[PDB]
Amino acid sequence: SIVAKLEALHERHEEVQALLGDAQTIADQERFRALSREYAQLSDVSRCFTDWQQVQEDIETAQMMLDDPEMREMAQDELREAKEKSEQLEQQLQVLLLPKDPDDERNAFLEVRAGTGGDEAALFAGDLFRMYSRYAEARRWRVEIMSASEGEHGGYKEIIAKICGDGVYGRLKFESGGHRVQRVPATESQGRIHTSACTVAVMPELPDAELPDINPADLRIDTFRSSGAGGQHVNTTDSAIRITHLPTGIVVECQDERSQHKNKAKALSVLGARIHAAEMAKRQQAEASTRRNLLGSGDRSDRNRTYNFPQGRVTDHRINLTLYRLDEVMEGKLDMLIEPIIQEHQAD
Amino acid sequence: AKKVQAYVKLQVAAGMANPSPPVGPALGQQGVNIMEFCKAFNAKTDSIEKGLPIPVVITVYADRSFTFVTKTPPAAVLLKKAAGIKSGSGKPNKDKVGKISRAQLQEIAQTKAADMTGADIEAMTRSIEGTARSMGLVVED
Amino acid sequence: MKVRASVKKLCRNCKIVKRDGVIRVICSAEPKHKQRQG
Amino acid sequence: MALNLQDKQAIVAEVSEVAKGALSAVVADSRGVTVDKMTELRKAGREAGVYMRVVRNTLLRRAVEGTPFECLKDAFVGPTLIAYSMEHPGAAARLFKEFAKANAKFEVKAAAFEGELIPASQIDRLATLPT
RNA sequence: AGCCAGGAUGUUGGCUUAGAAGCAGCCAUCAUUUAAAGAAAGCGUAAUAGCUCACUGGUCGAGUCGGCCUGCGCGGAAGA
Repeated sequence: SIVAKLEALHERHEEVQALLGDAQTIADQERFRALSREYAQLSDVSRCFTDWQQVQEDIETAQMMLDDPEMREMAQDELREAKEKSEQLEQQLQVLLLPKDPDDERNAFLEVRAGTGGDEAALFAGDLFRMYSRYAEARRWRVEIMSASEGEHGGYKEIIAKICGDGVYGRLKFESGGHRVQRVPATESQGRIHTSACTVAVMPELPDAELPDINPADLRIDTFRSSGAGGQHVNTTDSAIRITHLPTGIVVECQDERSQHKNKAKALSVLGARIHAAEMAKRQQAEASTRRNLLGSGDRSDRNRTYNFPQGRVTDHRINLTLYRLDEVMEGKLDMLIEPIIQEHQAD
Repeated sequence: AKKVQAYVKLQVAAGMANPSPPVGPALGQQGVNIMEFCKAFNAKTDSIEKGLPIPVVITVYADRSFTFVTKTPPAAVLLKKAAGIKSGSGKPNKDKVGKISRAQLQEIAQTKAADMTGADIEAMTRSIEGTARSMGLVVED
Repeated sequence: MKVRASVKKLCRNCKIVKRDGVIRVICSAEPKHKQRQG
Repeated sequence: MALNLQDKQAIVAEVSEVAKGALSAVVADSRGVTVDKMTELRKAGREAGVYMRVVRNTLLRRAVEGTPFECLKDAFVGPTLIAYSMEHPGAAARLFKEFAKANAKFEVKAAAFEGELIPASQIDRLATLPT
């Protein structure tokens, strides 16, 4: 848990403090950033671990020390100090679990898609839109339906939705993946628990900085004679333009009309169109290569979250939580699942 | 009294024994060992108080040791426990951070006169009060 | 050496000479401040 | 350098300090260190305070201009660098011997301690002062 | 204009505690000793340290330093 992670951070702090005084390292800036993280973490760690060790010692020694009353009063004072130290350790964990980075402040795109069992997925994906809308209206987030493909017996097959504000992606990072469904559904007559799955993609903003300059100082413009037919004038004059980019290597050849300025206009518009095509193709490949890594095949396999409905259990594969509610979870209030994953993900 | 050979005035608050992250190789750049700044550094720190940044002379000789006469800590680190607020300048005149009066800085000023150079107590007093005013503090005259 | 058309005294040690009609800016401190016609 | 008013005010202030002055001495810090300033003017602040001017303006028409009104025999101090240092409290105080005692204390040349003129004397090491 | 000197103690100053410390960027751009010193114009350091100029002394000892109106010139001004 966090105690096994804090010890490795304290050992890395004690190693970096010894390596800093050895004076054998030329580069020191990354070592100074590591020492800054060490001064942020290991001081509160050495406070909280020593306070918890002294509290556990003063409790376990005075609990069975021949049933004394003065040792019991000393253990009560140590328990008050233990409550103060536990509040200080919770404040230190809340300070260490803070999203300082400005990439966490960005908006997001949620893509809830159906997996196994279409009818079940539709019921489930519509309820997950309901689940994150309930979650989103609690903190006052804006929910806009960008695209929603309907199912058969209700729900939706694919939902792509923008959520805007201040800090959507940094709070909803850990939701890309699969979701189990164990339910007794409304579409099933028999009444046997079934397994259904749904896949959720979480995408960041990535704001469009499009249309770089054409850079006529970087354009190589070759004005040479044209091939073909038509007149004496074509032979005398060039009437053909080839423009090549230096940083991308895009070549556009125009031999269309008589005047070169109509040809100049086409030989710049095709450059702009091919720049826009080659940049939007790379952007759509960068979207797809991340979506195929976040969204799996869609099967019933374990992908980080398992939800149990007839037993009353919510068990995730990372940070094995055992919350037996399923009623304060179905109507917003997803703090207890999301927060400790952040707390022991920012420990690394 | 020889000239400038190897001495500088830099170390963090003296309550931290052997500060390896903050200063580190800057005290161990010469032939003086790191262990010289943990064992002999607290021979004067324990006399008065621990945790205050106090400069000391680092004139390095070739005889493996160094002589030192401890100086006075500045008013910048002194106006954290005797001023109330732990913050300082950055917005000096755009807003008022805190205020001390003349009767406190004037009383503290002659205690720091062992290292300061002044012909009168009032001159060093108004020097320290101007240095305190430079952090945006408004003296109550 | 710099062969510009407009010359100014860059550092404090620049000196205006009129060698062979060609106005030059010599510098005894830095060799980079020495330059051609002005 | 400033015009006639500032230099004249400085020379008149020097004459007004000589008119309420006492025994003085000489010093020639051709290679002077501020640590030595932090011994002599620290001594000056130790005595009473700020009043003592160590003003080194021994040009042949600046400090010699104030010589025919006070202490004409100091017109021979007109040559090479001499810094005056007067005394407002005390007839023949102990500041005269301190330049000669600090002459061995990192103050290699100190104007050969030729001194100044209470009995109109010459170069003398004089310990006979009222203590 | 040249020449023998100075050109300080806290300023490791609070700052986003990784450091910006007279000199990346913030603002404050204090005050003493004072012949004089801007809490700094430049060089150089991860930051220091260090090197100059600002300015002030002394030898020296007669005129010197910087802007403006114009006339004639200089360069930019390289073809078959």
